[PDB]
Amino acid sequence: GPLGSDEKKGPKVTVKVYFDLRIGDEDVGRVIFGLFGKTVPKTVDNFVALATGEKGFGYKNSKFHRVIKDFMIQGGDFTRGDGTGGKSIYGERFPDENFKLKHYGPGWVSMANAGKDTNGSQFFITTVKTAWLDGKHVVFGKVLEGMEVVRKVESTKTDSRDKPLKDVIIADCGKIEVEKPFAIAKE
Amino acid sequence: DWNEDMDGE
Ligand SMILES: [Zn+2]
Repeated sequence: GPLGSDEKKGPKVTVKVYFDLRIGDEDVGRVIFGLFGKTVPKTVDNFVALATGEKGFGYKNSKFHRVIKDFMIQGGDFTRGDGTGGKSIYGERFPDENFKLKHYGPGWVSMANAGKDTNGSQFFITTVKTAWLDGKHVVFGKVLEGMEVVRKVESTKTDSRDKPLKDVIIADCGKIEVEKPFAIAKE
Repeated sequence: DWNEDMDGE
């Protein structure tokens, strides 16, 4: 753990987003993401805009429509709630910005897609390292607080198509300004 | 393309 070595350290968090989550009729807590707005600005701007609802649409009231234990939880389909919908603030879909960042471990936030250059509003939150998705899905954030809430969602009962048996809803969401951007660990 | 300060190592 020598500090010189240590300092030579991942991307800087430039803005935060919160989700307040519900499972069935139960409040389960807040998750806070730190987003890498200097590394993937276009991707971060899309996520943050959808969290604030500033374009007249976005994540509020949408579901986590797929949960796979020891893999990830997925949501952001605010138009159909099943993985076939959603749209970006740039149009239906938008290209892969870069693959600078990897799925380093649990709690990393990455764009769902249906092939090259098909990013919309759908995202997933890893609950393990998912290195097989590196270079194919655009990573743009990390859970900073509330990983325990993520784990509650991850463990919720699902049907045979990995759909939660109780709806897991984003009850509220929004952005939190970060005055002094700060680097986090690549893990 | 890379920026060490903002993207990390
Ligand atoms: Zn150290």
